[PDB]
Amino acid sequence: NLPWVEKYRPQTLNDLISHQDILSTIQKFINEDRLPHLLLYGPPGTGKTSTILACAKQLYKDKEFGSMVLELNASDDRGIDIIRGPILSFASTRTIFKKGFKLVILDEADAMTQDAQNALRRVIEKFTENTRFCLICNYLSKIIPALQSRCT
Amino acid sequence: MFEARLVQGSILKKVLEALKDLINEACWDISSSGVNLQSMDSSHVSLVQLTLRSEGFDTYRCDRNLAMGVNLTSMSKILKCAGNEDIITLRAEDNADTLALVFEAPNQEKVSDYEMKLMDLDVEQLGIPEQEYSCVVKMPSGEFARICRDLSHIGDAVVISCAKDGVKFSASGELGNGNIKLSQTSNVDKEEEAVTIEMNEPVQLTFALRYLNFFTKATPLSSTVTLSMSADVPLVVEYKIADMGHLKYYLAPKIEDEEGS
Amino acid sequence: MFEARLVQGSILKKVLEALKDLINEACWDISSSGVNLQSMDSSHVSLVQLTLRSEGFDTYRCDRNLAMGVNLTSMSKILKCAGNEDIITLRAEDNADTLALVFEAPNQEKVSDYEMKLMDLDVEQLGIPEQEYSCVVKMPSGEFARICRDLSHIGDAVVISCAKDGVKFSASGELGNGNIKLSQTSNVDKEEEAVTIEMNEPVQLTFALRYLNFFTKATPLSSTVTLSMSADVPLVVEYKIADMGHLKYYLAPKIEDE
Amino acid sequence: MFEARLVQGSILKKVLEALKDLINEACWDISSSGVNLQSMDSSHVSLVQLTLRSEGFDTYRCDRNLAMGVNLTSMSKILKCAGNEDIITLRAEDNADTLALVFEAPNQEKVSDYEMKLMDLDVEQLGIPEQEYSCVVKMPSGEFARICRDLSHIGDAVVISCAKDGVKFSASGELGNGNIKLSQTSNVDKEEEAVTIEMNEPVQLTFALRYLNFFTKATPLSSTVTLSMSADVPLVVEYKIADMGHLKYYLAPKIEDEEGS
Amino acid sequence: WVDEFAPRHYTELLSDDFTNRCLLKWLKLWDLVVFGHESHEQVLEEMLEAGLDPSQRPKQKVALLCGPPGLGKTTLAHVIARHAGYSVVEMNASDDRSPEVFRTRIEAATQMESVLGAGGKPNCLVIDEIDGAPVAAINVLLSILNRKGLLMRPIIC
Ligand SMILES: Nc1ncnc2c1ncn2[C@@H]1O[C@H](COP(=O)(O)OP(=O)(O)OP(O)(O)=S)[C@@H](O)[C@H]1O
Ligand SMILES: [Mg+2]
Repeated sequence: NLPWVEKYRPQTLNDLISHQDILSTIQKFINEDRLPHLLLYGPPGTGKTSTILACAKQLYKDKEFGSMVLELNASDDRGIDIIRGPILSFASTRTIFKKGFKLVILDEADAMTQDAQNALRRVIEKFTENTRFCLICNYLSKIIPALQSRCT
Repeated sequence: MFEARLVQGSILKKVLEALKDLINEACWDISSSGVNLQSMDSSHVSLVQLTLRSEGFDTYRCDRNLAMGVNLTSMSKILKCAGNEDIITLRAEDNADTLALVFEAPNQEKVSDYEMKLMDLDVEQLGIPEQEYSCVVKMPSGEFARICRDLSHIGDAVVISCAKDGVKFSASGELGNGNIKLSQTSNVDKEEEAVTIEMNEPVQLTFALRYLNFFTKATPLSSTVTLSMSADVPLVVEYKIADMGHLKYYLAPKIEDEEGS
Repeated sequence: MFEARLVQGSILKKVLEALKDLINEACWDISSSGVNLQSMDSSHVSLVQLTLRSEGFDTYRCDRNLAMGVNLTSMSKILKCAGNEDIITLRAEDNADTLALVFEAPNQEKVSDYEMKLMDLDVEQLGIPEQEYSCVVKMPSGEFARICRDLSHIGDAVVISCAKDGVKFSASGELGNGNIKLSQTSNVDKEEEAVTIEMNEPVQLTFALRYLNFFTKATPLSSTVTLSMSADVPLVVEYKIADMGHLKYYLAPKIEDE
Repeated sequence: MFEARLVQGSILKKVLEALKDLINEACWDISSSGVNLQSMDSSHVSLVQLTLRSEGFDTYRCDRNLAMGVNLTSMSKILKCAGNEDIITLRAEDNADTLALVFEAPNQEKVSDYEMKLMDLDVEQLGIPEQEYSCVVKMPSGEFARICRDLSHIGDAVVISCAKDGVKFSASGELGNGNIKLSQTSNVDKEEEAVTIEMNEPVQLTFALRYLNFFTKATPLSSTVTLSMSADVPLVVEYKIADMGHLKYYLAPKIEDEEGS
Repeated sequence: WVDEFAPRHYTELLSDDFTNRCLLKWLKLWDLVVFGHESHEQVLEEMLEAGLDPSQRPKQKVALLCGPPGLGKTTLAHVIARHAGYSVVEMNASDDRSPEVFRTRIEAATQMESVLGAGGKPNCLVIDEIDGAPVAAINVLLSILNRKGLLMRPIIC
């Protein structure tokens, strides 16, 4: 039928395990509406995408998840046309929905170049109150220290 | 079985050029009240509601509710096919995969049956809160279109200020500031120039320019335009098109700069 | 010597704006009968037969039969600044490289003498096209241009079908299916609006819409166009201008029928 | 404090649409005689001399002589947001840099204050010779505009001739030869359609077509235009505004050296 | 920052007198066509005197002032063109990228019969940074040089 990972993917903050300090701090930030730009980094398959999707489905309903969350991944090439393309135009716009920030899930953020990470640094620092980025990556050291210095 | 007949063909031939460049598709919802069309833009900023009631049609046959998804690229060239004073009809079967638009050719000699396919699009209704608006303005339509064309030469984001004095449209660009303020135009012969203010508390909202130009693409539908705005409610542009129904545009404001002292 | 003065310049400007993208060059044959222009495309897709009789002009003088071929766009630059109501003087010598246009376009007595050079092209010969068309339909021209634009809006190729009721147009594409179906409306006050029927042996064909648009860019040239089609013979549109001559356009059907 | 009240915005609109494709930046000299604009183009070939008298405005007030310089395309886009029946208020002060254009709209209800930012360019004033020429021909302006558009197609630069008979236009272009000659056009009912020859000495000079085309965009300002040709002093195209002032365009020739053979 | 100490005459130039003398000789060589008036050093003096065009023009019509980017060659060309009876209409090849506006700034700006308001003040063309220009612009200038209308005003690249 379906693979077991797509069947038994965790959908709750308690259903993800061994990240209890991280999930506690994320819940503390998201109950008080103080969530920053996130940078989740680590080995593959340890619960990076599913944690932020659980947090997105905590923040947003099923109807507005497809509107106030933009997902980019390995299918999208990460150069300089993307950062001046859909993600900038997504982050620089308001929504007719409830007055909350947007969300951009950028899978494999360690594959961006230094120029691309600097342009993303410009986009992140320009728009903060209406967009909260989420860069998830394998290696922290493959991104610039300015990008590490603007997102938690 | 859905069957609708218009009184004059020019209703679609003025209402569908306003959706030529704004929205990408059309979601027709059928009901005993009539037809409606709610579509959000691809950038999720602009929202279009089109509500045509059943009493405005010449004849109207419907049995159950239907959701219908069509492409506006070929429809926006099929509007050029029909005439201006002919009679148009929309026909839709129960299980068919094509809808028919049956009208008369501009030669007044030839029956025109244009068949358009259905795109099975999975969309959901947002749901307008329909809150009490903090400022309502009644204005002419061509005046609003020419003031958007006027502030299209200055800056890419106009500023609508609405106080008890009236409405101030201000554009600031690299060239220089330009502001236009209206007040108390009830001393006119025709009733369509009554630029009236209906609420007290002032608001100041910055809107995009290309979106307001796409909104003012719908001038000859009606004579007057109702602009509703509040502190956090989006801009509502209401057109009372003829007697069959109305049209609404919903526009989120732009993001304000960090101008804290 | 060659000399022809057209009474009004809107006909010549409008036909040269009609075939501005159809052909690549215009070749006039000059005799005592009038001005003959028979042009054929490089890809064997369309043919133009324009005849201007000598009685339609105020003065037409011709000594020897001539054949002058000039690149259209060059004369399009000439008559893009002409007048709607003006006297046009088209002249050339017997053995010369030049061709002169003298006109008084804005009714401001500005005698504008414009000269252009002749292009020596290969003389290909097309004597007489065969005219044994079973299906003949007279239709008003401006609304024919309207429905040509209508069919060009939706599809990329037009399926045409004659029938005893009239002429049925269709087109298909991945966004929609355009269809239109003629009816007899002879009970009108306008004699141009009536469609005349001389059709037998109905034939279904297919055509390219852009060539139909290039044919029917000459909407205000005549009040009534004529369509003539049959099996495996190219379709003819025909404008009979009331004074100076006639114009015919030939389009071969596509290989992929229906 | 400089304040000028243009009676109608149509003449300003035609002045700016004449000067739009020629001048990089426009300089105004303000005195009790009125307003002056003596400037060169972006290529230092042509000269513009606009004079607007003091009595033509509704109210014209000026305390000290002012030498302002403004960007021209910015002012074209500012003036594009204006009607044709509205009074125009040009405002400037003694010790600042903002130029204000305050006018009414075609609604005739709303004020419109468009601010602009001037330039700090010091330009040496070139003395106009104000001498006599070799030929003066009076001709309606629509004839000159249509013959410039008609003669732009045949060639790239055109040689013009004037003699005792009349005026002559010649073009040796890539298409071929284009030659017109007009004289004694005074035998019509209208007073505008008239060509008058004043002087005696015949002149033949060649000029670029694009500068003539940009000169002919002042067509509906004046019913009649004046052409002054001379062998040494440049070509003069003068449009006389009816009750406001005048506008002169000066054009330098081009090199046409004879063949050595 | 060169406010009042700028050179303006031939007595304020900071180059060697042979180069300035031959540059002034080349500038005054055009008086037969513009005004209509009737070691390596010896090679330059031979090529500046022996043989001319039938239309009273020199063999070369463009000077290449190659050197380091400083050292005031532009100011030297300015004061020499002021001294020789011309007016300096400078232009820049670095802000001009499109060939259409280049031909506007070259073939539609100068080197025609630009009889201005000052009849006693003709004009000459001075171009800086010709090495950084794209090859289309220098091919256009080569076609202007090889045009046989005729080029009469000097070009100081
Ligand atoms: N903490 C966890 N508890 C339970 N199941 C988990 C946990 N983390 C991961 N899984 C399972 O492993 C799968 C992979 O999780 P994901 O977060 O989607 O992968 P990832 O952490 O984003 O790493 P990538 O995408 O390969 S770089 C999930 O769909 C679950 O089936
Ligand atoms: Mg992932």
